Amino acid sequence: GFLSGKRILVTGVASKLSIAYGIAQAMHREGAELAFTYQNDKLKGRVEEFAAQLGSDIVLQCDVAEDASIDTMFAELGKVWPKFDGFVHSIGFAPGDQLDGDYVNAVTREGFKIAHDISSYSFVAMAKACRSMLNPGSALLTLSYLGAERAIPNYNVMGLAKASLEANVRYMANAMGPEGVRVNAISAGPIMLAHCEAVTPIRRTVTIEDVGNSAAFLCSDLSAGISGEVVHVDGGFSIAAMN
Amino acid sequence: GFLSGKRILVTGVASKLSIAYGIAQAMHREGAELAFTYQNDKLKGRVEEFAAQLGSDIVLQCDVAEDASIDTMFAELGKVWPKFDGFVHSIGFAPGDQLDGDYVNAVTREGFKIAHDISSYSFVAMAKACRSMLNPGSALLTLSYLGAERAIPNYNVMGLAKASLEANVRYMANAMGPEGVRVNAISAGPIMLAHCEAVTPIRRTVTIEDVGNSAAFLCSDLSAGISGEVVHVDGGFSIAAMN
Amino acid sequence: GFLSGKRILVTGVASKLSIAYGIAQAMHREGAELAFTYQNDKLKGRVEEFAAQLGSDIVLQCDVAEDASIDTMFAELGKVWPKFDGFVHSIGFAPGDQLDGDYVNAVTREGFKIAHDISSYSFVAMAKACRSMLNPGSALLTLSYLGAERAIPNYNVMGLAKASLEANVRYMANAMGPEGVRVNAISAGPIMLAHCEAVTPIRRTVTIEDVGNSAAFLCSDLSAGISGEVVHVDGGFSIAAMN
Amino acid sequence: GFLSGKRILVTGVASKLSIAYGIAQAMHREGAELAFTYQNDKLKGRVEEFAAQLGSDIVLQCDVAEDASIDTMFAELGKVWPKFDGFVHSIGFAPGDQLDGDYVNAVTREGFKIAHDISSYSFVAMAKACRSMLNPGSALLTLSYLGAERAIPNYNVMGLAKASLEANVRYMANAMGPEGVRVNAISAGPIMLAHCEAVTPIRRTVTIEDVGNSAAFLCSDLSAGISGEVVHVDGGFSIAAMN
Ligand SMILES: NC(=O)c1ccc[n+]([C@@H]2O[C@H](COP(=O)([O-])OP(=O)(O)OC[C@H]3O[C@@H](n4cnc5c(N)ncnc54)[C@H](O)[C@@H]3O)[C@@H](O)[C@H]2O)c1
Ligand SMILES: NC(=O)c1ccc[n+]([C@@H]2O[C@H](COP(=O)([O-])OP(=O)(O)OC[C@H]3O[C@@H](n4cnc5c(N)ncnc54)[C@H](O)[C@@H]3O)[C@@H](O)[C@H]2O)c1
Ligand SMILES: NC(=O)c1ccc[n+]([C@@H]2O[C@H](COP(=O)([O-])OP(=O)(O)OC[C@H]3O[C@@H](n4cnc5c(N)ncnc54)[C@H](O)[C@@H]3O)[C@@H](O)[C@H]2O)c1
Ligand SMILES: NC(=O)c1ccc[n+]([C@@H]2O[C@H](COP(=O)([O-])OP(=O)(O)OC[C@H]3O[C@@H](n4cnc5c(N)ncnc54)[C@H](O)[C@@H]3O)[C@@H](O)[C@H]2O)c1
Ligand SMILES: CC(=O)N(C)Cc1cc(C(=O)N(C)Cc2cc3ccccc3n2C)ccc1N
Ligand SMILES: CC(=O)N(C)Cc1cc(C(=O)N(C)Cc2cc3ccccc3n2C)ccc1N
Ligand SMILES: CC(=O)N(C)Cc1cc(C(=O)N(C)Cc2cc3ccccc3n2C)ccc1N
Ligand SMILES: CC(=O)N(C)Cc1cc(C(=O)N(C)Cc2cc3ccccc3n2C)ccc1N
Repeated sequence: GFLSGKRILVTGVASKLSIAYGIAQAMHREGAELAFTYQNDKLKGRVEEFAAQLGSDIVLQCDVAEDASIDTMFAELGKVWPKFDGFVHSIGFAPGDQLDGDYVNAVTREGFKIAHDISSYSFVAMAKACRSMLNPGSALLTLSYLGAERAIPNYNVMGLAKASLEANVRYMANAMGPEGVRVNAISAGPIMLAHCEAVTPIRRTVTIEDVGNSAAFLCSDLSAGISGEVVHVDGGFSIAAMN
Repeated sequence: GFLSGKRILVTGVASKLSIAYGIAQAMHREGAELAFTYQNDKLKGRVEEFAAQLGSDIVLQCDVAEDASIDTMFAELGKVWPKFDGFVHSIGFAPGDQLDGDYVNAVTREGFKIAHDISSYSFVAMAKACRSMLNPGSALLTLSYLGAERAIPNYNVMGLAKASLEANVRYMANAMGPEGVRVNAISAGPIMLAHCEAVTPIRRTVTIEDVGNSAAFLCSDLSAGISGEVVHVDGGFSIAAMN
Repeated sequence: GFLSGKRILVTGVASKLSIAYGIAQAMHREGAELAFTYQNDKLKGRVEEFAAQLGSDIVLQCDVAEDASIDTMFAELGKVWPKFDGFVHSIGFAPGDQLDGDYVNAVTREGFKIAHDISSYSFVAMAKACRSMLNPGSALLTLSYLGAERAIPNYNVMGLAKASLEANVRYMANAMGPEGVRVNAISAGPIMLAHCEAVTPIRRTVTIEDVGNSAAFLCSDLSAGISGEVVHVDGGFSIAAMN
Repeated sequence: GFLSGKRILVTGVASKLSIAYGIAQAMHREGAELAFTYQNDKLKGRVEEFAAQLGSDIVLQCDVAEDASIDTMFAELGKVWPKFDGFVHSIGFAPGDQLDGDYVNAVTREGFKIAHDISSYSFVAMAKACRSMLNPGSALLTLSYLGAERAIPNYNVMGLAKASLEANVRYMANAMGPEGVRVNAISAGPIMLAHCEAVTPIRRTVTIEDVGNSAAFLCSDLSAGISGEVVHVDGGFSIAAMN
């Protein structure tokens, strides 16, 4: 497969419907060796089942709000993977009240803080901690959403976190690039669904399978000439207007 | 002038070199009535002197790091300007260690938090705090930089905060528009300089005059059709390549 | 006014509904001295009447499809304005059959040629023809539309010509900048309308007044730091999504 | 391979160094069945040798300036490929005088015409002619360059043609999307080379091999969720500033 011999860490697998599940699925098909992290114990047994299926034994706990937690997970990972080739950032979050209604009235200092810390910072937080472990030719991937670029109703402060994150992807790529590391993002279509379906050129919303293959590609040597790019896997929805 | 009839609040004056000082002058020259803010004891005496030269005596303190400092300042403002036409938000901050060297090695969870808190959240926190006081036809303005769109060396976490900020401009613009408020941004060229003067289409870096003139317009009714935009006042530096 | 001292050439007036008519008025209100152009016999009498109301009597013919029509018009201009401060290029054209239906089935090799020739090449062809006559501090302005950046139904080949046009603005801006000329563009909202009024942040389509006010500024020294930019005067319609 | 069973037409193979050569190379490796076109007789024997190597027998003549020529080639192609799955547009052109020196002085009406017709129009010209032959799941690919988005010295009018072409890619995708056709572009880094090498994050220019794999991916079902996107395969050069 095109990921044959790559050891990739996969974050964010919460369920079978998770974009991370669709992404691991594809990296696996393409011969990548996977490892997974889980936020808390609620999800341990589940993530362990998913990993077993995708052939890995590496299921490490990791809460991205704690620097120390991230450090710890990279120590355990290190016991089996002294060197690896990148990870998949598929973490995002904001307190619920934040995401409904008028942005200006919904947003709060604490809400803004959490949204940027979990959704934007965690990406560089992890990069920072596994930087010396990464093999040349490694690639880091994160997921963004059109809300970073356009004002979308209800997405509110999650839109700023994603803008921050897309900038993160350009600064990380410029910093890590020289040492053989590429970093990009995939702005996925919504996985309202009806409207998108009708107004999207391909006339259908993407699936974690569509996003999965783009993720696999981007993390593989096939995309070697690509770094710092936010690739839209939304079926073209953002390029059309007034359809 | 084209701002006569406008009561506008100007933040961020720290010196005669400050951008808001150039904005203040221009808004004053065009007929505006201004209110000023100073961050602390250190800057108070300096802001009061300029407000006097500009005919204003509305000089209030405001630490955007405190929601209470914000509410209280707008409460003192209501006592003199029950309603006004918008404010210029020319505040930005990142801890010393942040803007130096390899982005990834420099950035820290807290340097990140502070940079976003002060440079980005402070914008919406202020509109949040004064929404009711705004008149239809009101325009809010912020200041950003190219590092939001591109990875500029050493700008590091500030670039990410400028991205969150430009995203904030869109979401705020979209939410407030219905009540008669427009929200824009000026991505000003750096007021490196020699490289910019050599490669900028107009062949010179921009001045606080250039920036002030544009801010004055973005806050006047002359720009009634412009909302949610990030206007580049950098002499065309960003639209050139390998000059 | 902010344009007093400016001698500016205005093209594209065909009626009181025309965009250049709104631009002309505003540039006149601000102190500008204007020269006008009409495309043909049909429009002559109409342009001459407005020029009279605006205090001008410099009404010259110009078919941008002919390099000779251009040279000759600028030759008659030199006889009254040996030098001037820029011109507004508000010309655009695509053969009937083009802007109707499936883009791919509509577009023809010649509809393409004409659309690009008149809507895009005519911009640089005019600056080419009057370069020597320009004063430092001179600003050139064109009009574009969102269909350049996004695929709008029925806009078809015109979208492609607007893209070539916006690209023309950058290249012209970069080449001419050193001599004191700035070159910008206004991407105006459509002067469909009901959909736009409902989804536009300011909740109303923009007027030729809104557009004129912005053009007047983009052609004044107040915008000295803005060159090679495409300013969106569409009430923020383009920065919103799924409103 | 991921192109197993795809029949793709490849335009623009002029030499071993041609981006089209690097692209066919990769589609071949991935199991695609190729067919090639050649501009004129000068290149027939050569293109026939390249094709033989990549396992095809289909070497059709095609001059994109002639509608009739394009039609003819699709008739011959049709004899062997009644249905196929897309083509690779790797054609670009402008008269030489156009590409050196000051844009404004270099550009001409005829030069502009040719550059847009050959570089931009030909893409839709071909699409138009094979539209009923294309199989659902087909994909069309073209090559663009950063000159479309930034003002690059000497690229002059080629920059406008590419802007036109990038818009073409969005209008074609929106029109053909509903019938199961995706259309995208790859903005390739320069294949000055020294400067790019030093300022590009990956610290090296891309190769036709890097561009080749991205082309293969984009034309394969792996990229199914992608249409109307211009993907930058430039090693991140355009995302960084002032390195
Ligand atoms: N659903 C979509 O349409 C869509 C589209 C584009 C982008 N995105 C982004 O893709 C990413 C994946 O989203 P998803 O749709 O799979 O949703 P999800 O809820 O399945 O995954 C988000 C992940 O974030 C994790 N998480 C939250 N806080 C964490 C923390 N403190 N530490 C570690 N993990 C934490 C959760 O465990 C979860 O695994 C998200 O960031 C999302 O915004 C989603
Ligand atoms: N001058 C430039 O080159 C340039 C270029 C592009 C963008 N900018 C932006 O312009 C804005 C001002 O820059 P400048 O050069 O005029 O700055 P300056 O250093 O003269 O002023 C910065 C202001 O920010 C304020 N500030 C910081 N923390 C604050 C807080 N806690 N509470 C209230 N105020 C706070 C200070 O009081 C200060 O007056 C910033 O957002 C900056 O990022 C400046
Ligand atoms: N009104 C809108 O909704 C709108 C919105 C966005 C962009 N635009 C752009 O604004 C510009 C004018 O549009 P409008 O609605 O004011 O137009 P209008 O129809 O009132 O005027 C168009 C002008 O183009 C001129 N023209 C065409 N071919 C020409 C040629 N051969 N020589 C000289 N002149 C030529 C005509 O003389 C005419 O005056 C165009 O570029 C258009 O694409 C208009
Ligand atoms: N060289 C680069 O760095 C680079 C980077 C990005 C994009 N591009 C674009 O990639 C495409 C491929 O370029 P290349 O570098 O392989 O150069 P090339 O000269 O090898 O290929 C361009 C092709 O255009 C063809 N052509 C010209 N006129 C034609 C016509 N009338 N009909 C049919 N074919 C015609 C030539 O036969 C040639 O095969 C070009 O459009 C180029 O602008 C090049
Ligand atoms: C609690 C939590 O972990 N959060 C919030 C993270 C999170 C964010 C998204 C998202 O980024 N999306 C584009 C979907 C989405 C969420 C949403 C909320 C309001 C409006 C639109 C919305 N869209 C499209 C998707 C899944 C997800 N788990
Ligand atoms: C400590 C602090 O209060 N900060 C950071 C706020 C602040 C930021 C800027 C800025 O946003 N600019 C583009 C200049 C600038 C800063 C900078 C840092 C590193 C590299 C380039 C840089 N440029 C152009 C300018 C003035 C200023 N007071
Ligand atoms: C024949 C001709 O002289 N043409 C085309 C020039 C021309 C173009 C526009 C335009 O560029 N606009 C965005 C409106 C517009 C035209 C259009 C066509 C189809 C769909 C939407 C459309 N919109 C918004 C407006 C006026 C006008 N005179
Ligand atoms: C005659 C002909 O067939 N033409 C012009 C098409 C053509 C264009 C390009 C190109 O689009 N490039 C980015 C390279 C390139 C050409 C060029 C010219 C001037 C400046 C930079 C330049 N770059 C980067 C490359 C190859 C090529 N054959």
